[PDB]
Amino acid sequence: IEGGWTGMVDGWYGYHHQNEQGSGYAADLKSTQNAIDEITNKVNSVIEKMNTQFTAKVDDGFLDIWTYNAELLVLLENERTLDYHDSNVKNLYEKVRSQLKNNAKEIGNGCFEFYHKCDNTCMESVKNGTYDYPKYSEEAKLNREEID
Amino acid sequence: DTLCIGYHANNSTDTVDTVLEKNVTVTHSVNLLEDKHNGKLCKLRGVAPLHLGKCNIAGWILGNPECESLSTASSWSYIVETSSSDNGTCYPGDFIDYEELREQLSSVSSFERFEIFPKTSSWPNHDSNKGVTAACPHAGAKSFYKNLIWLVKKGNSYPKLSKSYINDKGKEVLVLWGIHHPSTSADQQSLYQNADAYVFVGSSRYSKKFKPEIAIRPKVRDQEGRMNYYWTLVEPGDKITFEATGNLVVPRYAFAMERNAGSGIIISDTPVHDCNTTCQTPKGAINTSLPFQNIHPITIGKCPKYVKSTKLRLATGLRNV
Ligand SMILES: *[C@@H]1O[C@H](CO)[C@@H](O[C@@H]2O[C@H](CO)[C@@H](O)[C@H](O)[C@H]2NC(C)=O)[C@H](O)[C@H]1NC(C)=O
Ligand SMILES: *[C@@H]1O[C@H](CO)[C@@H](O)[C@H](O)[C@H]1NC(C)=O
Ligand SMILES: *[C@@H]1O[C@H](CO)[C@@H](O)[C@H](O)[C@H]1NC(C)=O
Repeated sequence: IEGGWTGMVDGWYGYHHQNEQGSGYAADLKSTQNAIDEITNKVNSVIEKMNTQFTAKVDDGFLDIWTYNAELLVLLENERTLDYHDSNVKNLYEKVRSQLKNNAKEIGNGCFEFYHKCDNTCMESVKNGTYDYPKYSEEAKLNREEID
Repeated sequence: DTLCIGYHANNSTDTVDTVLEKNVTVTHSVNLLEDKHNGKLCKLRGVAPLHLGKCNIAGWILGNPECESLSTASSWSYIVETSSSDNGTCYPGDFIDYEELREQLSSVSSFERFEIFPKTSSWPNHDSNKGVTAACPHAGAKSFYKNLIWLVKKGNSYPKLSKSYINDKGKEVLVLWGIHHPSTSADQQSLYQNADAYVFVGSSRYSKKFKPEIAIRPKVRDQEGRMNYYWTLVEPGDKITFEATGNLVVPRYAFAMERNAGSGIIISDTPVHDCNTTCQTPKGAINTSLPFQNIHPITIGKCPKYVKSTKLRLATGLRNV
């Protein structure tokens, strides 16, 4: 997806939908939850690990390397993060993309254009991980084929 | 009838670093350093440091006359001397075990200056009034350290000299004396009359004998002679003795004291305040639960580990556009 959302509120990532009802933003729960559960967990374990020895150049030589050793620990977990969430954005996208399949158009940009009419509890249904391809199959196939 | 997917672009501007891209801006981060300080030197937990403006520790403790006014106390959290504090040993010479002394005195709970050998009472057979130099001017006239007396032949005889002090105070007693090495044999003879002159000093913790070295050193503050400055801590119970046939610069004032686990000596032109803190730095103080800092190698009390890195910025969250 080619951009972020200034209007996002409750969290790091989620969906923005305009249906025959209305429009606007929202975000997920567990995906944002277990995100930080893993992140702050990582943020700790890194710095915690540095310490010193007792594994059973005054400080001038030691220090310069301690730093050099430490500085990179960040340049990692940093790098390992911007990839982490990115992975979680992909994962968000695809979990819907497999769910809907033929039912909605992938215009990309995280965006789907529903062939059928989706309104809430169908929406949240998708979100809950429970969405009926059969329920909406025809409602889709008809509208989709007029296009082609 | 769409449903889309996107993410947060934060009002927050702080940028961090990655392998493939350095400058990169993010929504969220954390900084493990502390750049920032109150730009002041404070009372450390309610106790003020000691500040010697134009004096360094030596001139102060010796009682250099340029240190006459200065300040006092029974107590100080730490010690601060400025970049500008030049008033040292005005008679040229080496201060001995200086660094060690500096450390003993960083933090003090009780500090009591007493005159361990009264100038009037103590030295009946030697001359206690000649002891001035132009090397140590005060008020436009020849002078000397306040805490020592430069003793000189009364007569044309400089008899043998022994004085003893028992420490009846409650604490450690810091005692300082010095040894005069004059420039020429003639010089030696005028002062002490005795070419053979030696000096001895002793205690439970201390024993040393001294021979002066006559020789012509380069002129400093007009002195071609030298003066070495020595010291010791006499234990509460302990006794200390002094012998000389010459060349000894006798104690007058000494200090009863009880230490604290050492703070440091901060060297800064930073001003003191009535403020307070846990963690003091040459540049300022720091209130942080923070792990580190790039601020100064030298910290006092409970302080964040020093680090030479520019910036440490992790990532709580994603990039933004
Ligand atoms: C106290 O410190 C001041 C400056 O640190 C000394 O004054 C300087 O003395 C030297 C040589 O005596 C000269 O190079 C400077 O021109 C002097 N400047 C001033 C401000 O007088 C002063 O002599 C010191 N006093 C003692 C006894 O140490
Ligand atoms: C700073 O000052 C108070 C009251 O003057 C003092 O008692 C306290 O120990 C200090 N604060 C600290 C150590 O946080
Ligand atoms: C800074 O330290 C003082 C000590 O009394 C405290 O009152 C204040 O809340 C502290 N601020 C921070 C950022 O912790």
